[PDB]
Amino acid sequence: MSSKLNETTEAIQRELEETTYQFKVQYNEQPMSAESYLAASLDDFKHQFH
Amino acid sequence: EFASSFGRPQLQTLLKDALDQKVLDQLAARYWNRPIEDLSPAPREPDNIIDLPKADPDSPYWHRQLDTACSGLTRLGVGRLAATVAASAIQQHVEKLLDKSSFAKHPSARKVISDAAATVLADRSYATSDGIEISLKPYKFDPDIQPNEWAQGREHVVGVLQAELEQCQAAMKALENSVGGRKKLKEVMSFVDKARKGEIIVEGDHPSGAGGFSAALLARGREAVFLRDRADILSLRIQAAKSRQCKTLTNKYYCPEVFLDAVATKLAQTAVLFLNVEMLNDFYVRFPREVEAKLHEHMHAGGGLEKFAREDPKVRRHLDLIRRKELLETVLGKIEELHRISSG
Amino acid sequence: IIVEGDHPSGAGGFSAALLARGREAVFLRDRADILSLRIQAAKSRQCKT
Repeated sequence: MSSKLNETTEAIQRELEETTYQFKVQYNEQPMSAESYLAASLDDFKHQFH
Repeated sequence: EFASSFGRPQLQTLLKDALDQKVLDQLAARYWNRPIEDLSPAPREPDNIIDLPKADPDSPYWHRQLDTACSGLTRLGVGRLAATVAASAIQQHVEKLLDKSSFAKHPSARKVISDAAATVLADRSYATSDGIEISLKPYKFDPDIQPNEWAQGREHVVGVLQAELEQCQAAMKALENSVGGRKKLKEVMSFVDKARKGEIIVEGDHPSGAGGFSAALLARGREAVFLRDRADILSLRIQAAKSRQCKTLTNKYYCPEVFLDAVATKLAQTAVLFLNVEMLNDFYVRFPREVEAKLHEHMHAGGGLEKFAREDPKVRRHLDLIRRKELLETVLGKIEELHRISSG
Repeated sequence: IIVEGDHPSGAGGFSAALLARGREAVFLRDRADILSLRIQAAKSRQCKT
């Protein structure tokens, strides 16, 4: 395990790189939470109701 | 000479080609027909491409189809695609120049030059890709299409689509001549159409002989039917792209071909500017320095100067010839001196 | 030509049913030709004795 630890660590850093890349190209790095989604959709509905 | 030759519109055509095939892929995977594998009735999917011009303008299916098609085209690694395309292009030009150069022999020195170009392009690749994605960030959100861009995409789609059609028809006709008569392949096509309808059943997962047709003949008939349907769809979409309804930009969901081609041209050109600056100039400046440094360091570090000499048969014998002559001359000089020191 | 039986739906450019009907047709051909020749020979003059 200790031997494989270094190579695994470097590979994990890389896939952290690629996950970050997909986060950049497809969602433009927009942070998201459930509460933000709910609040935004509620305001959309309130504008429609207005 | 090459660097003075290359420039930027070459990169424009290079990117527009990769993105042209991207357009064909996205459009074909979202709209056109899927392959025939067996001889069972296929249930007819509810919405079909033949009824697109005469469709309800607020159709969630066609809207969702064109929308996921465009978002799929834009949220692709267009930065990394442009960077790798320009990279392979530049490196290939360097390799051809190397082929015609004096380094046809000495594959080690040739490899040093090639690897120098490759390592420079690899060093600059990331900055070019990320910069291209950032510069394209405004056109990912709203690739708003101007009527002139719409016209350009209109004229390009006809050619791209008809080329796809000609490839399809030439393959069909060659299939006919291969199987035999056009009429005979029409017979196997009629049989596969019959089995595709309820008219006839075969109950086979791998049918060897049905209606008098061999296992290979059935496969050739299914291939023929797929080619037929794809040809009809292609011609129909060509007629649609030449239609009057696609001349205007307001029918964007009715003309997916023209819209997707417009987005492709735009993304290609704005990505191409940043590509030429960030990558092309960087290559012209770093490449000569890297070549000289790596060649000198290769010769002296690896001792490959002596091997560079040893490699060509002509210069090998040349560098060998000189010392032996020098030795014999010095020998005769010693004898002649011997006679002078001792008269007899 | 030789064929294997991994795909019993289509063999050659001919369907499975067309192939079967062809085998029956060839057998009928050969046995018919033999039968007619043997009838005319049994009616021949050389079979008189």
